[PDB]
Amino acid sequence: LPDSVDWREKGCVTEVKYQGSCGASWAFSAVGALEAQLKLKTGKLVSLSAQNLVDCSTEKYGNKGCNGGFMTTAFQYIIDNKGIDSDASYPYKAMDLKCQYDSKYRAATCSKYTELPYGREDVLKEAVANKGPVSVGVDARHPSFFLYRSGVYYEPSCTQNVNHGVLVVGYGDLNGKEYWLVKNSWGHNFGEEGYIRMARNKGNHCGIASFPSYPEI
Repeated sequence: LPDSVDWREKGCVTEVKYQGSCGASWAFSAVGALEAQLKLKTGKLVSLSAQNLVDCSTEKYGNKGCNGGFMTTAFQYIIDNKGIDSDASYPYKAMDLKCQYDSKYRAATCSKYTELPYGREDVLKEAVANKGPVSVGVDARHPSFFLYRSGVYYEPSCTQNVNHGVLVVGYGDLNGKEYWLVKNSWGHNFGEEGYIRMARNKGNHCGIASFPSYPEI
């Protein structure tokens, strides 16, 4: 509906996190989505525990901690577990730890998650506008990605084999170039203060709408 959305303008996006050498982007992506939803429901913006998912959403959800995982099953874990701690209560260590969940510090819950149709950029656009930030994967395995500083990112060698979880917090257009506003988990010195604008409506560029999902409370 709207031509541009930026969920940061609604106070629904916490600060950019730094995953370090641990391959937990799936966890950062999951919590980012849930953070927006928690804001929408309580009015509170609070960073959720990515480590909680790293240590606790393991084998049963096909997730392998610092060796990767799934935002959808991360959500299921939250549902099954009936909660997730705040990042403050269960801090990010960038490494596998025994599950240390503790209900005393639960900061959010999830009732259901919803996955969008493969490659459908119009459907993702609608979800982003109407539901909130959406968890997606991208193919980030190109020097071009690590090195992005500014502008609308387009990589000719990008494929639809996603390998990095990120968070679509909006969309818009930069002088005729439609993009998806992506929150990364590579710290504030990546791209535009930790964000990247990736080509939108360019044939599911880097698999951005290949595997999208968002939770609900």
